[PDB]
Order: sequence, then structure tokens, then C-alpha cells
Amino acid sequence: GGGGGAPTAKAPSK
Amino acid sequence: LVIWINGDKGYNGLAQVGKKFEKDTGIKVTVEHPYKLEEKFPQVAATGPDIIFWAHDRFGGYACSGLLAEITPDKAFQDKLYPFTWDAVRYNGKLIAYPIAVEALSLIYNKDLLPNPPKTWEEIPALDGELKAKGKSALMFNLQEPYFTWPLIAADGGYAFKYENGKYDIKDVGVDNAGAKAGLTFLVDLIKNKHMNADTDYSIAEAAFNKGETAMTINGPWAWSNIDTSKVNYGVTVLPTFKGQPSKPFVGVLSAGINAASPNKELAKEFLENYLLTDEGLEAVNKDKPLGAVALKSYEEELAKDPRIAATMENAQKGEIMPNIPQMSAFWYAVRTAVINAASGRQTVDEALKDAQTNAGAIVTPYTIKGESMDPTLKDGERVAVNIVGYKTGLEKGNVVVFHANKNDDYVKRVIGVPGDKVEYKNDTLYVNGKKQDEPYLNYNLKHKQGDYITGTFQVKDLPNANPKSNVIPKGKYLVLGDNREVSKDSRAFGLIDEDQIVGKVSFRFWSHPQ
Ligand SMILES: OC[C@H]1O[C@H](O[C@H]2[C@H](O)[C@@H](O)[C@@H](O)O[C@@H]2CO)[C@H](O)[C@@H](O)[C@@H]1O
Repeated sequence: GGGGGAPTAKAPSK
Repeated sequence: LVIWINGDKGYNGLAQVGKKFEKDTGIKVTVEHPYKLEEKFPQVAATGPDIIFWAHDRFGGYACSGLLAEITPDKAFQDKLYPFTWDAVRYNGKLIAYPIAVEALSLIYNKDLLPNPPKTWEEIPALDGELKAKGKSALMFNLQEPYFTWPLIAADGGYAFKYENGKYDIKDVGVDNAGAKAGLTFLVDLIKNKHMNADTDYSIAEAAFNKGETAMTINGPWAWSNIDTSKVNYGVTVLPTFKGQPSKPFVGVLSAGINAASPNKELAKEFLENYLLTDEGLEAVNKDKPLGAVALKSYEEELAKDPRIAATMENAQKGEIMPNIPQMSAFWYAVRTAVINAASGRQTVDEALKDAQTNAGAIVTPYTIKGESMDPTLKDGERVAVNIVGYKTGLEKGNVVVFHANKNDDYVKRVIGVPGDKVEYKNDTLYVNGKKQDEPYLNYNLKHKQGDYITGTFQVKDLPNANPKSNVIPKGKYLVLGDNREVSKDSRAFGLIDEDQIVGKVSFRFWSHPQ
């Protein structure tokens, strides 16, 4: 494909 | 303007076009030819050249990464170039580069050593016997780049990605079919019988042919200049057949793309449309290193008179236009590895092409990590590569997975249990299928903890989406935990995740490897 920036993978905390 | 073009092309000629542009406009043009530029470009794209020259196959990947501006030629300009050349530089409906020239590999041969070039690959072993008897060899060409070995691999039926009904099917890879195996086996047999050496690279073969040491090489039109200088009496001819089938080179269209981050897109457009892609501009480059069959109709009408261009196009017609899709990069890398490992004996042909088959179709996509729950394994802000996992396909304990958590968010956690696995924690001790399993990736956090234990006692049966009667993880379900166990919000909080949430596995570089 789309030309967009890379997606985000969250590493979430409690 | 800064311009990047490969070191084997007519960069001095291109510089002369650059000088004419400067003389007319005052705007200075710098032509560079960096080592492995096709790989450097994506790093520096957002810093590098205003214009990048490469065969069209690399450009879909660049565009997919947002590294290229859409080019805007009007109808009048488009009509000056062969329609098929514009096809090569179209990605997702948009024109993403200017096509310059069609390149196909040919058989190049020394007429004084070999007045009649062989019709078939099969003849080469015997021919080499004769040439060795006078201290020569039959054939030397670049074994380090799959571009050069591809024509033989594809001869009897190998292919990259199947093109059907207007689309490439990247699930349909033809790297390990019978034809590919037969071609690569023949190549390895040549090496086993010392008719070629596994270490022969571009410069070794070029020097050998130009010094009259070998009767034949395989190369593109850009190579003819050096052969002219060497005074070898050469011919350019159709590649030999293999098992009766023509060799099938992958055909490249040398193309010029414009950096999306360039503040000189309008000047780039002027240079390419009005200086380079003219009879005069192409002649300057061609006279330095020949371009092949040029995309500009008016100039090709002259070049097509050359018997060597007729031979180039004849070989092209037996081969196929390279795909320009982003996956092309993975294909080349996979095939390069296969040929190197087969040729050196590290792997058998079957082993090599089996791996190449897997690797060529494996989709790899970038992600950026946000948050602390995987620290220190992955840090906040860290850029990673994610190997996309096919629908209902091989997730394993220890894989770090990206998955859709909800409509808005993807998460990253480690797979601690797969379907069928019985799992529980006793304090910080992991039990899988009745056996304690070491978790070395928790070592740092285990030794720098705030509390008594980082994970804590829990059983799968107590978690959401589990079978409340068993610690055996249900079908289609996964137990995932973050490496920063003391802070991580993971399966302990939200329960088991489903197979259909999973996007892919994070690839890791191991810090140690052999020398
Ligand atoms: O060997 C894999 C390599 O093949 C092609 O690169 C060619 C290029 O097209 C030619 O212009 C010439 O410079 O030789 C190169 C081979 O060394 C593909 O274009 C490239 O993407 C691929 O990595």
C-alpha cells in the first residue's frame, strides 16, 4: 503493498 | 540531482547526459554506482539519490514501501516508448518509473576458439574436454547471481510465481518442480565434473572470456563494450537448449525511478523525459555500455539493425518479463541461496530447492513494537520483520507472534502452548505435557525482578476461552505470554487466543554464527 508506514505491534502492560 | 545506477552499466555515458543538463540549466548532476545499490536504496530512501536506476523487478517493493513518486508523463511522451515497456513499470495501476531498455542474457562466444556454438547444454561437457586439451575451458559465467543460472533452471519448467487471469499467485511458486530440479542438477553435475567452478563470479568469468581463456560466457548487452576493447572475435547468439527446451531468461527492463523524498522531482522529470530518453541521450549511454533494446521507439529503430540486438530479443522471447511484485526480492534471495548451497555441496539439489520453495513464497512484513511487555527481548520502538503465517497452516512453542487483539490493535507475545499441549505454571516453573521446560529468554527478567516470581502459579483451565475441565489447550487455541512477565497483560489476563487472530512470527537474528 500500500505504501503506508509499517503497522504497530503493541506489547501491552497491566 | 543525485543518480544511482549499477556499476556494470554506462555510468560515464549517463554522466555526459548529466553534463549537458548542467550546461543547459545550471543544475549539477552527480552519477554514483554504489556496491549493492538495490539493497542500500531502501535504507537511505528518506535521507539517498534523486533518481535510482535498476531493472524493473525491484521497483514494486520500493513503491510498496512508499519510496517512489508516481511519475506523470503525458500521452505524447508515453507514445514515444513501446507499450510493453510501460507495462513493466506499472504497479497497482500507477506508473512508478521510466523504462529505459530491455535486457536479456545471451550466449557470448569466441569465434576463434569455437566457430560453431553448441545448440544444446548437453554438449558442453564434451566440448570442455576438447578445450581443456589446449588449456582452455568451454564455459564460464557468474554462478554467484541466480539471474545468470535462471535461464537453465527455467528451461525444462521452473518458474517464479504463476501469472494467471491478470495476476501473480505468490502461493504458486515453481522453484522446486521437476524442470527446476533437472536444470539445477545439470549445473551441479558440471561443477562436480570440473567443467565449471562453484566460486566463479562476474569478474572472474568476464576476465576469462576477455582474455581468450574460455570459449563462452553468458552475459547481457552491457558486457559487449569490454569485449570490443579486448579484441576477442566474438558472437552473440541464442542460449542453448536443455532437454530440447529453450533456455528461458528472466527479462529485465532497466528503469529509472524518482525518490519519493526528493525535493527535485520536477528536475528529475525534466532530465529523464527531455535529456535521457532522447536519441542523443540514449546514444551517450549506449556508446559507453550498450543498453540492449531501448524503450524509445525512434532510437530502437536504429539499434534493432544490430545482429547482437536481434540475438538479445530472440532470447528475451523465449524467456519472460520479471514480475515487479514486492515478493521478487524474497524469490531472488531464496534462489541465490539454493544455487550457492547446491553448487558447493552444502545441500543436495532436492534439499536446496525445497528450502528455496518455502523461502520464495514466505511473506515478510515490517512492524514497529510499542510497549514494554516483551522487554528486553523486544524494546519499545524496535523495528522487526514479521513472517506472515498462512491461513490454517506451523506455529510452535517459543515463536514470538503478532496477532490481532481487537478491531484497532495488534499485539506481540510469545507462544507458550499450542493446541493439545497441557500447560501450567508452578511459581516461575513452566510445565508442558508433564515436563518442566526451560525458558532461557526469561533469564534477564528472572534475575532482575521486583517480586517473588515474575509469572506466578496458574493453570490453563482457569483462563478465558479454555476448557474449564482440562489444562489441555483446546483445538485452534494458543497460550501467549509477554517476556516482561511482571508487567505483561497477556493470556493470564485475557485468556487463550484463537488461531485466526494470528498474523505472523517475528524473525530474530541470532548474535552468534560461524565465521
Ligand atoms: O541475480 C539476481 C538479480 O537479478 C537481476 O539483476 C541483474 C540486473 O537485472 C541486470 O541489469 C544486471 O545488472 O545484472 C544483475 C544480476 O547480477 C534482478 O534485476 C535483481 O533484482 C536480482 O537481485
